[PDB]
Amino acid sequence: VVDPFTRKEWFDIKAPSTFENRNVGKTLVNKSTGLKSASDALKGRVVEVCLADLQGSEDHSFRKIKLRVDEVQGKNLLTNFHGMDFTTDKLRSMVRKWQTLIEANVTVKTSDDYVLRIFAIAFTRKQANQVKRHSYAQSSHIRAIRKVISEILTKEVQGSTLAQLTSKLIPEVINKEIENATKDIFPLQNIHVRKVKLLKQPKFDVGALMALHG
Amino acid sequence: AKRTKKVGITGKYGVRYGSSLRRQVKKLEIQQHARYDCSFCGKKTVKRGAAGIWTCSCCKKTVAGGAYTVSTAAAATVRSTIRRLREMVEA
Amino acid sequence: SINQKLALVIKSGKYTLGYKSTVKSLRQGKSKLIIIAANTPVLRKSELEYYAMLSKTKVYYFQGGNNELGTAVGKLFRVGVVSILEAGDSDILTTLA
Amino acid sequence: MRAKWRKKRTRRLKRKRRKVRARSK
Amino acid sequence: PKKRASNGRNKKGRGHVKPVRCVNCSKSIPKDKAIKRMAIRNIVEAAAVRDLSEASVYPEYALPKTYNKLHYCVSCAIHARIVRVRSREDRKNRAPP
Amino acid sequence: SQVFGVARIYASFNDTFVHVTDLSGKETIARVTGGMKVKADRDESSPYAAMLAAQDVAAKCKEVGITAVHVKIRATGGTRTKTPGPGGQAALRALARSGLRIGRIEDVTPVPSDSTRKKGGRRGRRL
Amino acid sequence: SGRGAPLAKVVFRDPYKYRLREEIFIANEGVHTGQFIYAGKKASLNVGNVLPLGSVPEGTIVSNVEEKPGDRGALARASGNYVIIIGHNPDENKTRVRLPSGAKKVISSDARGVIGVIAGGGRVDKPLLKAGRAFHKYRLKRNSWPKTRGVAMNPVDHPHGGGNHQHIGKASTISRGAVSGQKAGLIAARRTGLLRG
RNA sequence: GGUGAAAUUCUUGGAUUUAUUGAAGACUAACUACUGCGAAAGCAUUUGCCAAGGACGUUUUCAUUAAUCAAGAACGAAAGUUAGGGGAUCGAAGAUGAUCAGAUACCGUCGUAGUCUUAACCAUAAACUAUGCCGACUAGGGAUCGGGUGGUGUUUUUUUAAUGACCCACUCGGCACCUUACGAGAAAUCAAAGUCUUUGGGUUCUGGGGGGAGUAUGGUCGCAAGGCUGAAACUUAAAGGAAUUG
Ligand SMILES: [Mg+2]
Ligand SMILES: [Mg+2]
Ligand SMILES: [Mg+2]
Ligand SMILES: [Mg+2]
Ligand SMILES: [Mg+2]
Ligand SMILES: [Mg+2]
Ligand SMILES: [Mg+2]
Ligand SMILES: [Mg+2]
Ligand SMILES: [Mg+2]
Ligand SMILES: [Mg+2]
Ligand SMILES: [Mg+2]
Ligand SMILES: [Mg+2]
Ligand SMILES: [Mg+2]
Repeated sequence: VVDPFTRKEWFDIKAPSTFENRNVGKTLVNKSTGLKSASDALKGRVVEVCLADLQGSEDHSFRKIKLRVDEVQGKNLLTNFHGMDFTTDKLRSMVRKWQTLIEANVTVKTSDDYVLRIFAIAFTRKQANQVKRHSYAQSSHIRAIRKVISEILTKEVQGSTLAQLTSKLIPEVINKEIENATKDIFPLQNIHVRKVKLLKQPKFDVGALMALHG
Repeated sequence: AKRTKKVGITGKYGVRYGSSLRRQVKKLEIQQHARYDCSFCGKKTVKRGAAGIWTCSCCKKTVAGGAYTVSTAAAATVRSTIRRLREMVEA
Repeated sequence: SINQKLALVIKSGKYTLGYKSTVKSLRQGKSKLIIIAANTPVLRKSELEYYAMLSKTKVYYFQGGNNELGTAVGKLFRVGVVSILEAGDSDILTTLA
Repeated sequence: MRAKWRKKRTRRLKRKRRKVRARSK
Repeated sequence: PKKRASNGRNKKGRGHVKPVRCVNCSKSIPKDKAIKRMAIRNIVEAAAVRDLSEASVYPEYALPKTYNKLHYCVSCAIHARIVRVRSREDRKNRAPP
Repeated sequence: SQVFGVARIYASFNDTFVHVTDLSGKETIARVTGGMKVKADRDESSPYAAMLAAQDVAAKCKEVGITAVHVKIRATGGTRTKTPGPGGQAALRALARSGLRIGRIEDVTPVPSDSTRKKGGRRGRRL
Repeated sequence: SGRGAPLAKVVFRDPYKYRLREEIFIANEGVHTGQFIYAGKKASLNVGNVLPLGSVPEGTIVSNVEEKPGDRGALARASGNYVIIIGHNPDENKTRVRLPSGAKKVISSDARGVIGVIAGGGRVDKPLLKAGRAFHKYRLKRNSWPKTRGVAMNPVDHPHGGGNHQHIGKASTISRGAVSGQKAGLIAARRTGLLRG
């Protein structure tokens, strides 16, 4: 027999506290004996959990949140935000024929030395009492919406560290800004960010992690 | 008058060495004996002294270039990638 | 739009071309503006900057060699530095751009 | 007999036919 | 003779569209000529819904459903009995059902 | 309460893969395929082989600690069929039937922005 | 003479005595007379400058690279040649590099290199066209030209010599362990024949 | 893995499958349409730059400057050729595995050339709408793209103004469609393929039964493959088009 389960310790998962309860679940790895101990091996791990698990309500069923573990405080794993991305069926549900799709990306820097790329997907909307049945744009409104989005998505960042970027990401306050600024150009129905991906992580800043782990 | 139809400068070679070799030599010897624009003084006065040595007959400026051209394509690419690395480190 | 401003000076204002006449115009204080080509040698570029610092004359840096400067003037010869002796109908002096 | 293979069989025939003529000079 | 005024596809004013590949056999198809079915399937079943219901946390969580746009070639569509070959009068009809 | 896993069901044709992980995906728990339970090479994608696979996953899953999973149904994807195999969906029902809990059922079949020309030739595969 | 690449005579100032120090560099593409060349740890990333391999970014094109810090140039010295830099190991400082032959060497981060590519590239693209241009090329290098074939010789002069037809008569792939006087042909050859799959 | 089923191939030297990180090259999904632009071939991620273009508007300007075109030219999918670079996937040649009487075919696994780029060549496609271009006139309807015009019309922008989005009614230009057969056609069908024995708006190109044969020869273009121009001898009573019935 070999049964490498017996040499495992069953650590725990803790989210950042910029959210609701952080009892995500149980990590299962190994015993941290000599010969390439597990104290350092678990440093480079990313976990995938839905946002509605970390917020309770069922309105956030999409936009699953990735958390990157940072330290092991004995029996634990302390995680920071790693990325946000929608679930697959949510893109499929919002993508429909007879509507323009507008997408925009900027690689933007926060107040911290954070380098991370943000997207934004927009779907043109049929207005009420309309008899036209495709609601396409004019291919300059697409560049007008994209230019407005790129200005909005650059002004919300370059303050807004990831400690407070997640506090604007959850309440859809970016979507409010896009609709209140683009609605003069074209009616829109599904405004979303749909993707947060982290590119370059700076120096660790152990103090900044502790703020989100009460 | 047009003295030769296609051999050009390679008419010095007569009929020997093969048409393809003379033609390959023609492309590189036209570059080798051309006159290039001086990036410094702006004049078209750069002529090869030796392979890799390009000298302006005014302003007395010598640049190290290719064997038969002032600048080779792989080296402009090298110069473009060196500078792109430089601003991002300097950023 | 800067070639357009420089071209209008040629047909309406007063100018001098080259270096021996630009320095001599800086020397006697009859230069409003001098434009230096991009590939002008730095030793000549720094002496023009010093001469225009003493005479209190603005300096524009053309984004082009002596070939393009002479074309922007409307000539068919390389121009290293052009000294605007008097503006024409253009706004080249008012807008340093 | 596909027309495009009549074309191909003729080109092999023509390649032979000017090969033998260049020989026969 | 001509079988269809829209020869076999949907192109009048292009001269070329793009090639796409058949789901069933990977055949290169003109994108306007391919038979496009919006393949709609529920995420689980018409039967296993309750079997997942008893064993699911988050009661009636989402009940999702999978989407995918499939492209069929002409031979595979007929062999898979998708387009269901029609009469001379009835083939003019373009209605989805 | 419940120890969430990730089910990560991979269902191609000729075989189905029921590979459960930890909650982070990295650590493997009880990967049993439909091909190891039967020897016919024709039903290795069938519902019964995957059912035998899914049942044997739950047995190896128990006495370990995992009691709920996250379901990630997947086909080959990329430049391939993208329609999940006949064994994949039976594996989910067989997994729930064993008693283990379910949460966040999702499809994770990869979809490209079309590239890397699909195998088969311009005339396709014709038999 | 004897080298395809041009040479740059670069004059420095002696830090410890009032005199000038003339160096002999292999000129890089674009380097001109009157260019200021910078050599050191903190020198700027520009063509012609001498920087340690750890001082430059990944993807940097370098030439005249040192195998060991202080041997004054070993790698990528022929005309048109260069070294690619493909990553660092700052702990126990090494640097992975790509050599002109494609070999992937690991060199210390303190080894120096000149930024850019050796000048004179494309020299071998011209056919020499005739024996006398090979005569003058090797008049300035060494006595290696012309080359009588071994099969054209007698058995006394070569392993390939002799026979009533000109032929090698035994496998021309020779083992690495074979002694001197036997290595004539394809020494230690992994494979032979035209490179084609 | 792959298959109707297998074999070949890899695998306790850990395959496949699960996670993190990258590299390389190619492509631009879903949105994407009986939609757009372009002379055609063609053209679909993002922004910046450069030059161009159609339409619409005009109570601006010139005043026949035009139409079509031998000769003569520019562009011209893919494949292919030369020399570099690139060479992920796919993949003429070839290897191997099957089935089969045989398979040097289909199916399966590899895999050189190629697929990508630059500088040149080639100049061919069912390059098709198998429908030359310019001009006039002849029938009804809706939908749509772009420009414009008019509404005491809706929609949030601050409660409503402007402008943008939408609705309605017109207009022009465009890709198209639906019905009908006035008329046409051998018919299929066609708003042109109509205004043709009641035959004539201008103009260019091409065909004269089927084969031989796009062959032979000559000339010319190309490195080559080949392109363009292009017969005759001889042979033959049909070949062929559209539709009806079986
Ligand atoms: Mg038929
Ligand atoms: Mg076509
Ligand atoms: Mg010899
Ligand atoms: Mg002898
Ligand atoms: Mg001997
Ligand atoms: Mg796209
Ligand atoms: Mg469009
Ligand atoms: Mg002609
Ligand atoms: Mg033709
Ligand atoms: Mg035709
Ligand atoms: Mg149109
Ligand atoms: Mg006749
Ligand atoms: Mg005839």
